[PDB]
Amino acid sequence: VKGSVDLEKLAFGLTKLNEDDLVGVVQMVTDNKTPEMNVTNNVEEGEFIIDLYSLPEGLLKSLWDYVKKNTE
Amino acid sequence: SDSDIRYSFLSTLDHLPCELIRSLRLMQTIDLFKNEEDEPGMERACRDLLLVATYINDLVDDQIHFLKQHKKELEIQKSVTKNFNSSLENIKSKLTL
Amino acid sequence: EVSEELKVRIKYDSIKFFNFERLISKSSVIAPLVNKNITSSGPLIGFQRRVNRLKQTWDLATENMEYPYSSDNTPFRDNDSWQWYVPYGGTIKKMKDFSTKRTLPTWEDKIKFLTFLENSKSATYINGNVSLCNHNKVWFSQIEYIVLRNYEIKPWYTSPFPEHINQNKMVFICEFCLKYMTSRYTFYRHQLKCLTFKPPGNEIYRDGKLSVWEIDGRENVLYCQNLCLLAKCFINSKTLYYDVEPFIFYILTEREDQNAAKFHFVGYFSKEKFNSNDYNLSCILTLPIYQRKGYGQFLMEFSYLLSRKESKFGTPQKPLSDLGLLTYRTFWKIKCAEVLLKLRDSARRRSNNKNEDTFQQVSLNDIAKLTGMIPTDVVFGLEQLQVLYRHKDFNYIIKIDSWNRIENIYKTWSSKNYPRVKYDKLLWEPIILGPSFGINGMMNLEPTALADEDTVSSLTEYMCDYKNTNNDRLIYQAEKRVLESIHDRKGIPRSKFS
Amino acid sequence: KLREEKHFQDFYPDLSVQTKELIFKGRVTTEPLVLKKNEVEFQKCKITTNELKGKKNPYCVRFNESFISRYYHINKVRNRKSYKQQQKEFDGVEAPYFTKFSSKEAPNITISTSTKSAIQKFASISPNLVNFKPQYDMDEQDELYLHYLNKRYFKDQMSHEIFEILMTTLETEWFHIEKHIPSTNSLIARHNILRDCKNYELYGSDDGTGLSMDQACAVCLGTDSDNLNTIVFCDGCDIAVHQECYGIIFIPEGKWLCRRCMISKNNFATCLMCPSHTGAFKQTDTGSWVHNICALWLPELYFSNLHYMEPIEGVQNVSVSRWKLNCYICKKKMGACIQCFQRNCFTAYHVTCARRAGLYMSKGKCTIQELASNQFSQKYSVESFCHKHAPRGWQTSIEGINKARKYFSLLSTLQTFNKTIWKTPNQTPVAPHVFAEILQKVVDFFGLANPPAGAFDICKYWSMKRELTGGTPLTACFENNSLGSLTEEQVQTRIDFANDQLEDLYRLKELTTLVKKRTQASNSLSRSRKKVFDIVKSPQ
Amino acid sequence: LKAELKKSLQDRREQEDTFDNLQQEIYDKETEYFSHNSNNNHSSKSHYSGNIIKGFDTFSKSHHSHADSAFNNNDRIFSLSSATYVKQQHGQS
Ligand SMILES: CC(=O)SCCNC(=O)CCNC(=O)[C@H](O)C(C)(C)COP(=O)(O)OP(=O)(O)OC[C@H]1O[C@@H](n2cnc3c(N)ncnc32)[C@H](O)[C@@H]1OP(=O)(O)O
Ligand SMILES: [Zn+2]
Ligand SMILES: [Zn+2]
Ligand SMILES: [Zn+2]
Ligand SMILES: [Zn+2]
Repeated sequence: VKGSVDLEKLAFGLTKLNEDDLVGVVQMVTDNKTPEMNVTNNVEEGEFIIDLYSLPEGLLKSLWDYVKKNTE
Repeated sequence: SDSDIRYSFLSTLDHLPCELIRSLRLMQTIDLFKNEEDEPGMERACRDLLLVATYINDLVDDQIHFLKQHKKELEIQKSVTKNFNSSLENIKSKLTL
Repeated sequence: EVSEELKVRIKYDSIKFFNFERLISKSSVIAPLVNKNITSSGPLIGFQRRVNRLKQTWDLATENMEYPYSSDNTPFRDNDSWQWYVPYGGTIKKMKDFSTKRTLPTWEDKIKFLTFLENSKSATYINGNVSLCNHNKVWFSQIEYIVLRNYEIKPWYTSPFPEHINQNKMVFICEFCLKYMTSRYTFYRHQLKCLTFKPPGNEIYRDGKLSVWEIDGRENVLYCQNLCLLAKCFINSKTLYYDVEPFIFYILTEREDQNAAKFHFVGYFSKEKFNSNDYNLSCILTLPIYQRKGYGQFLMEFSYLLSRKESKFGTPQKPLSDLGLLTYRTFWKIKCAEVLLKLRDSARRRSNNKNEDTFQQVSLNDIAKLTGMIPTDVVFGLEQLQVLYRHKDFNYIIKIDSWNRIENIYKTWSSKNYPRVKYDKLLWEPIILGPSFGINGMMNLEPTALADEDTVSSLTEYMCDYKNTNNDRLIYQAEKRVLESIHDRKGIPRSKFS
Repeated sequence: KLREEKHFQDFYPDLSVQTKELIFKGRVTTEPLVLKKNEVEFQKCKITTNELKGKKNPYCVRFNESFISRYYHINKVRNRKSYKQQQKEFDGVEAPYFTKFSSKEAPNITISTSTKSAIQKFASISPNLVNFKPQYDMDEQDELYLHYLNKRYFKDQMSHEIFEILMTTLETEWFHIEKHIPSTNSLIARHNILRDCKNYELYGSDDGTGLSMDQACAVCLGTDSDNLNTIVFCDGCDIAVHQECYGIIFIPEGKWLCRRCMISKNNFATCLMCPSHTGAFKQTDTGSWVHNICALWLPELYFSNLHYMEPIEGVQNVSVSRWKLNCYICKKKMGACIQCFQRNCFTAYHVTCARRAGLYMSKGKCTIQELASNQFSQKYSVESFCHKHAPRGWQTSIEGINKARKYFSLLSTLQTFNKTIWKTPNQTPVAPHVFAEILQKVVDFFGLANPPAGAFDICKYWSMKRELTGGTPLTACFENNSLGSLTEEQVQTRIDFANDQLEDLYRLKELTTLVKKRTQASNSLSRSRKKVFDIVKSPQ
Repeated sequence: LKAELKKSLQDRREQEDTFDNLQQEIYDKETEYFSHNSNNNHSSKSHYSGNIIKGFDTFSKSHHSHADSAFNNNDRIFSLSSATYVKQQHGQS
C-alpha cells in the first residue's frame, strides 16, 4: 500500500515459502531490529509475531527480493 | 653494577626449602601423634605418609627439570645476543648519532 | 503461516533454528541479499565496531560512520628504519629463511578476508546476543546473563572484563578452568578440548561430595585472575583484580559423575598470606544457583578451624556487606550457644554432688580459646543470645533463665541438615614464610625492620618444637586444658543476690 | 561504621542494621536491610550445547589419526565405567587425595605404543614442538575460510582439528621467537633518546619524554626519587612513573609492564574523554582505558581504591553540558573538557591538549591521594589557566599551540642492503618462510594432499587474524620469562650458578628417595607387626 | 599355627633389618651432604660455598670465611621427620 512495495502482495507471496525459508525470514528479521518495529519472539514454544505496518522500508525491500528470488 | 644473583633464582633458593620443611613437619606430626589403638587410624596414617613422601619427591624433581630448561634458554640467548651485536655493527651508518 | 489480517505467525522447531551449520549456511546467502547500504550512524557495538576499525586501519574503508577514530599510525611512517635490515632481531641467520616475499598479505587477498568477516555477521549475532531460556551506549556494560554450568545467571554489579567482552550481552564461562568467551560456537569448540575436570592445587578436605582445594597465589596466576574477575560480578567492593600473588585461595567444589568424575565449582573464600591485623578471611562467595543451603556457614566454620589450628584469634575483614553480616550474626549466635551448652554438659558430670551455691565463673578469653573468635565477637554472640546482664561486688554476669530455651535454639538450627566440618578429615599444616614472604617481588632492607628480613632466616630449624609441650597440636586435646584451667577454681557463693 | 564493627564498651577484661557512629562521626540510628531479590535471579535452559551440534562428519582420512583422539574428546563412547564403580574408586578410603602433581592422565584411557610413537614423531618436527597440546578455539567466521580452503586446495579433506592444530603450531613457533628478541643496547638507546629529543623539539609531548637528557613522571611531572617510591620504567612503552602515583604496590623481579601492555597491547587506543594515545593509562569499571590524568582532573571522575588507583568509576555521572563544549586547540568534537579557572572565561580544552600546548596547570598544595579522593572536589580546586589569562612569568604560548596543531594536522594527513619488512605498521607479526616449511611438514605428517600454496595462504590468514584481534595473542598462553636485556657475562654467571644449584639438587633428590624408602619399610613393618602381636593374644 | 607364626617372624626380622639399614644410610648421607661444603671453597673456582637448605648469602661471594664446616645436630631435617628418631634422641638425652 505504502512505499515501493505493496504489503498485500508481499504478505500473500510470504505464504508459499517452506519451513527452511520461513526460519531464514525469522533470522533475517531478528538480526536487524529497531525500537520502532513491533516484533515478538517466544523461544520455548517457537512463536514469532510481526506486523508489516511497523517495519521500515529497507527490511521491506530485503524481504521482497528474498521471496522473489526463492519462490522460483 | 647489578644486584646479587640470589634474587634471580628465587624459585629454587627460597621457595623450595619452605615447602620441603613444611611437608616434612607435617609428616613428623602425623607419625608422632598416630595412636596405635585404632586400626582405621593406623591404616589412614599409612597412606598419608606414603602420599606425603611421593609429593616431596615430585616437588624435588620438578625443580631439576625447570633448571635444565632455563640453562638451555640462557645459552641460546647468549648466542643470539652475540649474533645480533655482530649484525648491527655493520649498519652503524643508518642510526643518527 | 497465518499471515492473514495484517499479522504473521511462524513456528520454529527451535532445536533446528539454533543449529550451527544451518545458521552459517543461511547467513552466507542472507549477507549479500540485504542491501549493503542499510546502515545506522549512532550505535557502535562489538561486531560493527571491530569491522570498522579494521577497515579504517587498512584504508579499505568507506565514510559511513561520522564518529572518527584518529590514532592509526606512527609519525615515523617510513620504510627505511633500521629494523628492516636486521630481521627478527637476529634469531635467524639463513638468508633464505627470513625471506618474507611469499607471505606478505596482499591488497588482493585482504578482500577475501573482509568478505568472510562481513558474511558471518548474522550467525555471529544469533550465536552471541540471543538468550536460549525465556525471560552514548559505550560507557555502561551490556551484559545481561552468565552461562556458567547450564544456567543463565544475572549479575548484580559490573566488572572490568575486557571491552570486546563487555560490549556483548552474553558471556560464556567454563566452570572447570574459568575462561570466558563471547560465542556459543566458540564455547562448544573449547569444551570439546578441555579434558581435565579438576582445578589446580591440592585437595585437603574431602567428606562425601564436598571438597575444598587449596590454590596458591604465585603458581597459578591465570586461574586466580579469572576467579577474581568473576567474583567481582557479585561482590560489591573487591579491588584485587590483577596482582594476586600475596593471596591464597580455598575453593569449594561438588563432585558428580566421558564418564569420569567432574568437580563443579560452587564457591570460595580468600585468605591473605601474611598480615598483622588478626584477619581471617578477605572475601567469600557462594554462587546464586545454590545458596541458602549451608555452604557459607560451612566455609566460615572451616576458616575458623584453620585459624584455631594455626593457634591464633581471627575475624573477617571489617567492611562487611549486608548479606554477609546477616549470616555472621547467626553464626556467632549459634557458636556461643553451642559452647555454653557443651560447658554445661561437661560440668554436669563432676557437679553431681556439690550444691548450687558454688557459681563457677568463666571469662571471654576462655570462651575464645574454646570457640576460635575474638572476645568482641564472643560478646556480640552472647548479646544476640540474650544471656549477659549488667545488673545494678561484680558488675557483669551471665545468667540463663531456663535451660530449655538454648537447647531449643540449637535443635531448631540443627534440624536444617546443613553439612559441617569433621576435624579428623583434614590434611594440612600452617604455612611458613621465608625471606621473601612467599612472593616473587619487592626486596630491600625494609623487611628486616618490618620483622617484629636479611637473608639469614631461611627457615632455620622449625622442627625442634616437639621438645616443648606448652603448645598443643590436637584441638580436642587443648580444649580439655582450657576446660580445666579455670573450672577447678573455688566457686563464688550464690548468696550475692536473689 | 556499623556497630558490628567496633571494639568494646567501657570495660570488661576480667573474669535492621544499626551504626553506633556514622561512617566516621555520628550517633546511633537504624536502617531497614535490603537483601534484594529480583525473583528471577537465575533460570536453567532446556537444551544443552551438544544437542544442537553438526550433522555431517567432515573426516575422510584416518592416516595416523589417533593423535587427534588423544587430545580431542570427539563424541565417542569410551569404556562405560558405571557411576557406582567410579564412586567406589573416587570416594573410598582406598582412594588417596589429589595433588598438583597427580598425573593429569586419567586411567580411563591408556596410551598405546602406536599413540606414543605418533606423538614422538610429531615432537620430532622441531625442538619448539615438544610438550605440545592444541590450544585454539575456532571462531564462527573461520568456518567460511575452512570451506573455501577445503574446496580449493585440499580436495575436501581438511578438518576442524587439523585447522586448530596448525593455528596453535604457528602460535607457539612465533612465541619462541618473540621471547628472545634482544631488548636494548647503547647504540639504539642513544638513537631513541635523540629521536625523542628531536620529537619534543618539533611538536612537544605530554608524557614527559624529551624535556631534558633525563626522563620524568607521566602523572606528576616529577624528576626526583626515593627508596620508598622509586621511578619504575615500563617496557612495552618507555614511560616512567612512581609507585604512589601510578598505584604500584608490587614490584616484580623481571620485566614490569604497564596495565595497557599487560591487558591489551600497545595498539594506539584513545581515552573515552581525551583524543590522544600516549601516557599512563588506567582502566575503568568496564574496560575503556582512560588517561590517568584526564580522570584525575575531570571532576565527576574519581578513583575507587585510593591505594591501587583501580577502576576509574563515575563516568556516566558526568553531565551532558560538558560534551557540548569543544577544545580550542585540537578542535575535534569528542571527549570532555575543563574551563579556565578565571571568571568570565569560557574557553574549554582537554587536559592532554592543555599540557601538550603548555598552558598553566597547578595542583596547588594537596596530595595525589587528596586529589583522587573525590573529597577535594569540595575543598579548594586545582588551578588551570587559559592562554591569554596566563599568570606572571608564564609567557604567551602561541608557538606551543601551533606546535600542537601541527602535530595533529600531521597525524590527520598521515591518516589520509636488502630489507625484508617483518611487521605491520601496528607492530604485529608477519610469518616467515620457515613457518610455511613447518606447516607443510605437518600436513605431510597428517597425510593430506599438500600444495605449497596452502601453507602461504594459511600464514597470510594467521597474520591478518592477529591484526584483526588488535594485538592480543589468540591463544592465552604467556609466561613471564624475559631473557631480553641480559648481557653476555651476566648470562655466563647465571649459567655457572645454575650448574652449581643443579649439582646440589641431585644430592637432594637422592636423600628424598632414601626418605621414601624408609617410610615404606616402616609402614610394612607396622602392618605385619600388628597381626603378629594380636594373634598371640587372640586364641580364636 | 606355629608355622605361620615363624613365617611371619622371619620376614619381620628381615624388615626391621632393612629399616635400620635405611635409617643409618640416611643419617650418614645427610651428614656427608651437610659437611661437603668446605671442599669447594678450599679447592672453575666457584667461590659459592654453602648448601641450599642451610645455605644463605654465604652461598654468594658477598662473604668469605673458613668456618663453614660448623653445623649442629638440630639441622638433620631429614632424619628428624621420623618418630623413632626423635624418641630415641630424647631418650638418650
Ligand atoms: C568482606 C568480607 O569478608 S564478607 C563479604 C561477603 N559478601 C558477599 O559475598 C556478597 C554476596 N554474598 C554471598 O554470595 C553469600 O550470600 C554468603 C556467603 C554471604 C552467604 O550466603 P549463603 O550461602 O546462603 O549462606 P547460608 O547457607 O548459610 O545461609 C543460611 C543462613 O544465613 C542467613 N541468611 C543468609 N542469607 C540470608 C538472606 N538472603 N536473607 C536473610 N537471611 C539470610 C540466614 O540465617 C540464613 O538462614 P535461612 O536459610 O533461614 O534464610
Ligand atoms: Zn575449560
Ligand atoms: Zn608522579
Ligand atoms: Zn606500558
Ligand atoms: Zn583538543
